Amino acid sequence: KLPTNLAYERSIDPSDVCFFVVWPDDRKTPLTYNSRTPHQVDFCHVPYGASHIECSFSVSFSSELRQPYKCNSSKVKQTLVQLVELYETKIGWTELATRYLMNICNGKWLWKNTRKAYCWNIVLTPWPWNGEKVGFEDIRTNYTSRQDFKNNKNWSAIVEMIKTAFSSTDGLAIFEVRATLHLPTNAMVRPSQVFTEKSRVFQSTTIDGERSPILGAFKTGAAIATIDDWYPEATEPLRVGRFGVHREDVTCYRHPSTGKDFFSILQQAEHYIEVLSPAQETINDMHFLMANLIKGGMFQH
Amino acid sequence: KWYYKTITFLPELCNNESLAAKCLRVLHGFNYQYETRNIGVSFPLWCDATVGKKISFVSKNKIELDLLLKQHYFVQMEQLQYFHISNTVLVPEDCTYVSFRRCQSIDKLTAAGLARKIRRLEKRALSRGEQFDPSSFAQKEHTAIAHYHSLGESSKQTNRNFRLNIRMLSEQPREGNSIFSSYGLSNSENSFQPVPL
RNA sequence: CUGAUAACUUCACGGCGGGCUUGAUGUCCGCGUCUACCUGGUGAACUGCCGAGUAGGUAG
Repeated sequence: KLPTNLAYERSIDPSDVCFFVVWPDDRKTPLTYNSRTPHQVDFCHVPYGASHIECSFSVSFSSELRQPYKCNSSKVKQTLVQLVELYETKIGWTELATRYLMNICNGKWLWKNTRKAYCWNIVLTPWPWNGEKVGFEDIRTNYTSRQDFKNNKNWSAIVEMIKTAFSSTDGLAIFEVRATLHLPTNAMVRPSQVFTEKSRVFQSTTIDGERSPILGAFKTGAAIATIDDWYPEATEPLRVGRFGVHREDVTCYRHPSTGKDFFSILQQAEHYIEVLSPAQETINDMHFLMANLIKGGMFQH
Repeated sequence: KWYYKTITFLPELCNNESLAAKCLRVLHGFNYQYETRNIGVSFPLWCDATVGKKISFVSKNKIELDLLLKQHYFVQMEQLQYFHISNTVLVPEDCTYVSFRRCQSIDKLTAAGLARKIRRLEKRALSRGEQFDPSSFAQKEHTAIAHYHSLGESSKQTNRNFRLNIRMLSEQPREGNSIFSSYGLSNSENSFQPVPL
């Protein structure tokens, strides 16, 4: 098992985020910050007189989880091809597609910029699509649980077209996303920060000539992937990794002494063909196994 | 013929801002009961990073400096020996020579302070004509601020955590025959009065 | 308690003359580097006043 060369490619493709300042006269400018001074400290705020703040990125749902990228062995080839093909039938792509979509819908990718906000609205723009712009208005007081989304006019088609994008070979689904944040006057905005191996240096880009912060493309890929609450006695959803690492406290769950990490389940691949040919925990760890093949990564020793 | 009251700031675990303010807040209660204008700033061990221990008190009428010194703070901090009284000595007339002045420019640089500013410029242009926008008001990218050793202070009347900003200027051998104010100054309405340290 | 005991090698000095390394030269043919990544400012330095002022000053 694990024959020294195995790797997958990712299946979710988020981009950078861009901050624009809309004026009352329907004019949009890029949100620019200030620097203060080696030792350098940055400061960003909403300019006075502005209505609200806009954000736009894009994400794609492709099908690179059906076969690996390099495989080195035709016994780990047809085994992992059969697992993703049997999970499509007995379980279905419903429980994963709903969890990834809600973190796009409820503004989870706005990390700490929603605290002290009056109202924010999020508009999707799917493709391929015959119909209308999809809306999610006043999300704090209208959309809070899995059921408020299921009452929507356009939830049956956007849980769909991701389910086909994982099931059909050479599939594709692309979402444009836009959000408007009604923040109070002179409110602070929190973008991503440059690493600077040992403060608060912003990750910037050039939009229309002047510099503007981004809040990252690996930063917004972490927010969508927080769907993991199958580690034992789970209280909070974590980001999908091989050893269940939590960031705020520097512990990690999912440790190999427990027997619940990825490399002690991936070795057990032949065991799970038998049951799927059971709804207690043999399901609740394939949701962790499928969310690792959608993640990517080199799997080799 | 000035005096000086050298203090000693000993106990090795102590803040340099909260104790230089509270020894000045007990000076701030003064000049609201005995309204004088004569007591200065005079840090002997000012340095660049992490200002040191000693502060002093300088005046020419030079008997209120002991009247200020017994005002329910050294009579309240006496036994657990944080500080002690100096020897009340005439200042020798050849020494180093600095000046302490409130800058107050730094306070109107922070992003809340510039929104505090362009709010005021909105209303005082009530003589009409143009219809201006707040779009053409910005701080650009670059303000290089080295060091100013801020001193935080709570307001007397209300609950505001305001702050002071005073730096070093050492020249000009003749201004200010003891024309200080409530906090001790070299900027406002009188002179740029230097200090003999 | 030494193949023991003691011990001045010195003075003087012109290497020189002369000298053509040359003629000729094709380094070439082929080529996929790639897969996966969170840096973590809670609220925090707040509100006036003079001046036409993105200059300047001034308050607690």
